[PDB]
Formats: sequence, C-alpha cells, structure tokens
Amino acid sequence: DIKMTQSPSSMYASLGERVTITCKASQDINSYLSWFQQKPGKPPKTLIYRANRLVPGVPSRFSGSGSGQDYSLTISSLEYEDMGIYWCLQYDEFPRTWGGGTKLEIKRTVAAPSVFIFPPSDEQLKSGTASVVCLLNNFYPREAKVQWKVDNALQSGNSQESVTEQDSKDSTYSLSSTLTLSKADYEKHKVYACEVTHQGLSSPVTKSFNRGEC
Amino acid sequence: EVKLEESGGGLVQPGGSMKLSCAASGFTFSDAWMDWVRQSPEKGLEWVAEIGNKGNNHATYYAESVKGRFTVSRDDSKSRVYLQMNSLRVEDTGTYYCAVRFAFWGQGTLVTVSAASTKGPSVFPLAPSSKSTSGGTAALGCLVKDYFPEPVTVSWNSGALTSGVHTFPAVLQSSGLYSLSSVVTVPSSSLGTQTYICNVNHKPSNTKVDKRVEPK
Ligand SMILES: CC(=O)N[C@@H]1[C@@H](O[C@@H]2O[C@H](CO)[C@H](O)[C@H](O[C@]3(C(=O)O)C[C@H](O)[C@@H](NC(C)=O)[C@H]([C@H](O)[C@H](O)CO)O3)[C@H]2O)[C@H](O[C@@H]2O[C@@H](C)[C@@H](O)[C@@H](O)[C@@H]2O)[C@@H](CO)O[C@H]1O
Repeated sequence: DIKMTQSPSSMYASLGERVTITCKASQDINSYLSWFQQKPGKPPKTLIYRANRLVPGVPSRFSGSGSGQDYSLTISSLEYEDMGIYWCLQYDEFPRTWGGGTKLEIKRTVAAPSVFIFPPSDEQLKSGTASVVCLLNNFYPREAKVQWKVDNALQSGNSQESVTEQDSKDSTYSLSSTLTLSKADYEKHKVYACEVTHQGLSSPVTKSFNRGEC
Repeated sequence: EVKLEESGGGLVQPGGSMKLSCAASGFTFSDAWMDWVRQSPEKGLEWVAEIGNKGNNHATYYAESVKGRFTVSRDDSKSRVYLQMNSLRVEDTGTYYCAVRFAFWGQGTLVTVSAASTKGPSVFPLAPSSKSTSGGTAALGCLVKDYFPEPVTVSWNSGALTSGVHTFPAVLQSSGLYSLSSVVTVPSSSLGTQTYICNVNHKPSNTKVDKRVEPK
C-alpha cells in the first residue's frame, strides 16, 4: 500500500494569510493526487484533482502543486469559511489511500471562559444516577483544564468532556464536562465544585453548589 | 448539478448483512466510475470499493479489509450503485459515502455494527442557576443521556433560538450508551419572561422529546 503523510497535522492561520500544507506519498504517484476539504458532520468536498486541476466551483485562491512523491495545497489568502480538515488521496494504484488530514483553524484573540455548574436534576435522581455538568463557554485558545471536587476530594476517572469546533457563528471553543456519581454517593456529600484553568484567567475560577440549597 | 444520495445504513449485529444504495443524478451515469469510501474517528477516511464504467468492463476492486465480504455493483438503468456488506465486523462501523470519480460525494449513511440494542435517550434539564443577579448572562441546557446508537440532534425553541447555542459532541460512557449536552446562554433578566424548550430527536429509536427548562 502507498502510505500518504500530511503535514502539519493541525495549524492556525489569521484571516487573509497564505497557507500551504503538504502531502507526501511513499512512492511516485504520477500526480494522481486529490485534495479535499471537510467540515464537521459533512462529506468531503473535492477541491483539486490530478495534483493541480481545480474542480469547477472551487475558488481560485486554492491551488495545488507537486509531482513524484511530494504535493502541496496552497490557499493564497485564507477566508473564514476555509476552516476545516484537508485531506489528500492517491489514486495511482489500488488500494486508493488517504492521508491522515490537516486541521486548519482561524486565529483570534484570547478569550477567558464563562463557567457554569449544573446540579443533577431531581428527575434524573429518581433512577439512581447523578450527573453534574460544568460548562466552559466561549474560550480561546482550546487548552483548558477542568478539575472536579466533591467535599474537596479531587475526582479522577469519573468524568468525561467534549468540545465544540469553530464554525460560521463561533471562533471560540466551548467545553462540557460531566461528573457521574451514584445517587447514594451524591447524597453523601455537600460541596460540588468545578475549577477551571485557562490562559485568559488570572487565576483558576471555581463554580460550586451545595446539594440541597436553593 | 450532480447529486448523490446514500441509503441503507443503521444498526446491525456483528456477522450480519446490510446493503447500501446510492442514487445518482446530474451526469451520464453509465460513463462514470464510482467508489465507496468510509470514515471513522479511529481510522480517518478509507477507500472501500470501486466499480468501473464500460471502458474496463465494470471492473471491481476492493480494500483488502473487505475482500470476500463486500460486493459493489451498479444498475445503470436505475442510476444506482450498491454495496452489499456481509459478515459485518465491529470495525466496519463508520459513515459510508458514495462518490463519482472522487469528484462529488453523497451526504453519507452511518453504519453501526454492534451487538448492543437500540435505546432512546432520557432528557434532563440543566436548569439556570438561582445565583446570578440579573443584568448578567445565564446558561441553561438539556442533558440527553443514555442512548444508542448515534446520532441525536437538538434544537431550541423549534429552531427559533440559535444564537448562543452549543450542542456538544456525544461521549461514549462505560455502559456503552452515549450522552450529549446542549446549552444556550441568555440574559438572566429574561428567565422569568422567556420560555426555553430543547427539541431532541433520536431517529434510530424513533424518539422525539420536547423538554422545557425552567429555573429552580
Ligand atoms: C472521464 C472518465 O471517466 N474516464 C475513464 C477513465 O478514468 C479516468 O482515468 C484517468 C487516467 O489518467 C484518471 O484516473 C481520471 O481521473 C480523474 C483525473 O484525475 O483526471 C479524477 C478526477 O476526480 C475527475 N474530475 C472530475 C471533476 O470529475 C477526472 C475527470 O473525470 C477527467 O479528467 C475528465 O476527462 O478524472 C479518470 O476519470 C477510465 O480509466 C480507468 O479508470 C481510472 C479510474 C484509472 O484507474 C485508470 O487507470 C483506468 O484505466 C477508463 C477505463 O474504464 O474509461 C474512461 O471513460
């Protein structure tokens, strides 16, 4: 199989900047190389085929270059809609093989998150589990740390989190973390706290509630 | 305009079979060679199968991972390409796309190979906090817990509220069920006067829920 390697795996660029990303094959692929853009939850969209041929309807700021093993895609001047994941495909031989993708995101100013904590609902407690949720709203850059504490005991291994992407409406990230406890354990403790560390905060921010207090 | 539309996906048990179909329009179908490509978080994009046009007598080609189990075929009179998948494996899970000449793509169809049963979600409120004081911004949401398989969608106020909404990627819990949250930020001063309803759809279980979220 022909191995396709893309670089960088991810990067940021500012509005209007020139962007060049690379795709290298483990042998000469005779310019049978295509480039694609993909947005979250959506199919690939073909940009360029045979290394340098633009698909009709693709803006001319996109161009492709290279031969042999080494190929590149250039965005001459980045537009906001160009965020997404860029993939390359070789179709010189079978199997057709893909690169691992390059994620392209847009630079913007630092933003500290606003933080919110949510107790488990009475409706959920009826059935034996408690989910405590911590929201980090609209922050940049993406690196953020959530630490959960229950009566000052650091929780580890009992939370999961996920993060939103930039899109047409948002250039910041948001993050949701869920701490899961049994109802029995939830009712044994009082102070539920989410502590957030982020570069935009002078010091970590803690949001907390006391179980059973309005 | 070229259009492609895949159908036939859903949940199927390991060792089972499933047939995908791709309906095409907007090009001369019999002259086009076609491919199936699948995608997962774990493996990225993977080419699955190709079927030629008349120029190579509709030659077919397969990824080694699916050879002997999958069959690509076409019906030119129907402008359809098909993928018959037998002896399915967990690692065959993914979003399956049909493409014409690697140039135009369908929207994809999600194939989940799992022994687990379909389960609709419970929807719990993430209620706006009583501490607040107004002239500020409050957050509220819905926790869509314990469903299988993906996906779920969430809207607010039947689509009338979109600014400030964040609907997060689901997490797979150790139980094997997914959980997802959706939140919105709104003026704290609005909490006594505005109604907020999350509209949750889990099509795999035919489950729809509208959950009003109120303080306290
Ligand atoms: C147009 C067509 O279907 N021609 C087939 C021929 O397929 C072509 O083979 C060439 C070989 O140089 C190449 O692989 C063509 O692929 C691309 C291209 O890079 O040119 C792929 C692009 O995504 C596509 N772009 C768009 C917008 O559609 C272009 C485009 O169709 C053509 O450039 C227009 O002329 O095509 C490919 O289309 C086919 O050749 C066989 O199958 C190929 C996939 C490849 O494996 C060849 O080695 C193989 O001989 C022949 C035989 O079935 O039939 C022609 O009709």
